[PDB]
Amino acid sequence: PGQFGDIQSRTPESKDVYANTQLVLQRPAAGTVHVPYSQAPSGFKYWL
Amino acid sequence: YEHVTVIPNTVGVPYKTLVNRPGYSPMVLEMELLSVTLEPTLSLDYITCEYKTVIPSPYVKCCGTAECKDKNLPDYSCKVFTGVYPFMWGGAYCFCDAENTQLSEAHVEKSESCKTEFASAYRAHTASASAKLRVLYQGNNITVTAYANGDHAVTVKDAKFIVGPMSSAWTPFDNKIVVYKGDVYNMDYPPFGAGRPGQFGDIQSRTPESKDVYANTQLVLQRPAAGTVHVPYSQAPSGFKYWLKERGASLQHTAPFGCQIATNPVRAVNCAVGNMPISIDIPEAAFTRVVDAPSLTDMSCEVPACTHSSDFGGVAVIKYAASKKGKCAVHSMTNAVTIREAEIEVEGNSQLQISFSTALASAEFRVQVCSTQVHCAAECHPPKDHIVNYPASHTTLGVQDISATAMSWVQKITGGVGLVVAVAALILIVVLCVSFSRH
Amino acid sequence: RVPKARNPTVTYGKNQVIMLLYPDHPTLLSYRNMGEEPNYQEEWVMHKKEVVL
Ligand SMILES: *[C@@H]1O[C@H](CO)[C@@H](O[C@@H]2O[C@H](CO)[C@@H](O[C@@H]3O[C@H](CO)[C@@H](O)[C@H](O[C@H]4O[C@H](CO)[C@@H](O)[C@H](O)[C@@H]4O[C@@H]4O[C@H](CO)[C@@H](O)[C@H](O)[C@H]4NC(C)=O)[C@@H]3O)[C@H](O)[C@H]2NC(C)=O)[C@H](O)[C@H]1NC(C)=O
Ligand SMILES: *[C@@H]1O[C@H](CO[C@@H]2O[C@@H](C)[C@@H](O)[C@@H](O)[C@@H]2O)[C@@H](O[C@@H]2O[C@H](CO)[C@@H](O[C@@H]3O[C@H](CO)[C@@H](O)[C@H](O)[C@@H]3O)[C@H](O)[C@H]2NC(C)=O)[C@H](O)[C@H]1NC(C)=O
Repeated sequence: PGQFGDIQSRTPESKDVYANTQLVLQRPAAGTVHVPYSQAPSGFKYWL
Repeated sequence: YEHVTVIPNTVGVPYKTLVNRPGYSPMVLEMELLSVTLEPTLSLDYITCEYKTVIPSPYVKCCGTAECKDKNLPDYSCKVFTGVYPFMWGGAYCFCDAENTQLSEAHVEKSESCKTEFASAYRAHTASASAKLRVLYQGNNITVTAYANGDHAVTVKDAKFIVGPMSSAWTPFDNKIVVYKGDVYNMDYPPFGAGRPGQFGDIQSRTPESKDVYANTQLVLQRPAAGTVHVPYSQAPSGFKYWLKERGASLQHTAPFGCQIATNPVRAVNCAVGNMPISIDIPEAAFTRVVDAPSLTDMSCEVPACTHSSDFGGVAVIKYAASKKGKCAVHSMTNAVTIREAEIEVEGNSQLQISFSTALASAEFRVQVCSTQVHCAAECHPPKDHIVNYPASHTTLGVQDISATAMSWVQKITGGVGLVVAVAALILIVVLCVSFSRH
Repeated sequence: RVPKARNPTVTYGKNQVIMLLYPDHPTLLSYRNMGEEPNYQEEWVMHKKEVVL
């Protein structure tokens, strides 16, 4: 996660996607309907 | 029956003690400190908060000279400037072309935001410790909360607990404390009436409602600009805001021994320093005669696996023959091995499994179950996981209960060197005896 | 209301913790020993950073 290669695929048009982004769902805040999560940002952008 | 024990101050780690009353079935009590709270006695000296500089309107007196009388306000100053020609939006203030004077006066007083935004300077003298304890009494989980000065006794299940006093007087607070909202800082604040401009304590007051204000801000009036009626002044900015912008890390993040810090009231929580004595009074009714409790014989111990990790990495299996079905206490006979189980259910001829933790490379210990002792021995292997999130359940190894079963190398080398030394000493003794006999 | 930073990516080594941190905004990272001498240390992280403690 967070590095080059966090999401990978054999070819751009392929539907086989491997993703290891450390996606953990978090408890929503009281009185709200949002869906919070703690996810490592895109490793491709950080590489860029 | 009165029992005296000592447990380390570590929070969240259970410790087991053996209530051994001969002629009665032994009991094992598991006590765990949920929280140790140190609440010091605080004496307030003063509170520091943002000041406000009250500047009345300037007094422009033309064809005349103004004078000001010295007043006793906390930091009060008057200045009369000559040759001023103030202007309004319409025109010049008055006909008088020269010799006009402007009296400008200013003083300093506590801002009303002092009702809410302030930092108190306390003196800390002594700490009154309290403790919350989880006790495994006869298979039941009971929670008590009691002062840890050795004075408060708490009764649960007809059993009396006296907790403390703590063996160490260490506290994360030194003599002078600064409390802002929830952050406690350990700072040598200046004494009242000795504050300095542009720093913590420039403006002070004994109580938040006290009208006595000590202000030292170097408030100096300056000549107004030509053709303007403003009142300029040179003053060191508020020391409280300055302190806020460079507070640094509060004790909540830098206290030694991993203390947590809370305010309102100021408390130091879960300081793992020293240890804690506990005295326990158990009724004679709670004990059980040995003839009634199960007795175990033909008892043998074998350890299939041992891993000296922080968790309970070792497992032991004990073959036993129980005279009758019932519950029985299990306890360790050594301080280097900690047993997770407190009591087991036994019946007939069978085997029982216990979990234990240790730091020894070679685990050689003894286990007491219903006053029957079994000697367990095993070779333990190190774990592969480097870091864990929980404190070690076993005690550290010291200088006596040390080394592994492969210490026989030390014995062999010591024996060989001692044999060489003995041969040399024997030769020397023979030669000396020959020389002494010869004359 | 103040936010909570993302969960750091944690790896372990011999007496070492290696944390990879992804802050959205300048985030304060501090650490201390829990023994006799805390040896408190702190630093502000403005960008993604790997710290060995
Ligand atoms: C926003 O929120 C903050 C905090 O939540 C509020 O601040 C609180 O305001 C309260 C109202 O004043 C404070 O309560 C009292 O304030 C007294 C002001 O004079 C203060 O003196 C009191 O403290 C004394 O009593 C305590 C009782 O346990 C003692 O522990 C303490 O040491 C003080 O003891 C005095 O010591 C001197 C020293 O010799 C003696 O001469 C006195 O005789 C002693 N008095 C007593 C009774 O023993 C008491 O705290 C409250 O403290 C304060 N909060 C904090 C953290 O300080 C704001 O008001 C709130 N904003 C708004 C708008 O409401
Ligand atoms: C007496 O209390 C101890 C300590 O637990 C404390 O008291 C309990 C009443 C609960 O309030 C706990 O939240 C509290 O910390 C008990 O030992 C603990 O029991 C719990 C559950 O009984 C164990 O949790 C389980 O652990 C396994 C293994 O990891 C998980 O798979 C489970 O999902 C669950 O989380 C915990 O490990 C255990 N701890 C120890 C050190 O033994 C004890 O059971 C209890 N006894 C009685 C008779 O009430």
